[PDB]
Amino acid sequence: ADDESVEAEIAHQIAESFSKKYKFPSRSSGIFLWNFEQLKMNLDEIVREVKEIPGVIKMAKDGMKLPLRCMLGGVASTHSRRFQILVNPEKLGKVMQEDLDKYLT
Repeated sequence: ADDESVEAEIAHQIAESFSKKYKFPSRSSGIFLWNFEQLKMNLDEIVREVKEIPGVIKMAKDGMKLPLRCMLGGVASTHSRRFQILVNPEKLGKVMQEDLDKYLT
């Protein structure tokens, strides 16, 4: 029950912000906007992917608000060549790590 309990909590939070534009560091400079919707991946695939991200399962377990921008950044940088070309991968690694450190303290 708990595993479906955790997945439902993840899926709920992503569904709720599915179109919310988050900021990511541009390959040029500055930022660009991106949302889960632009992945063109179904919600179940996304939820499965973000479980692989450190801390996401634990935070979901505690009913915490999840670091959706970081999670979007992880799935997108793996699966979307569009996002891969738009993004500065070095800076994205730092932003994701900064997001996780903040949410996990």
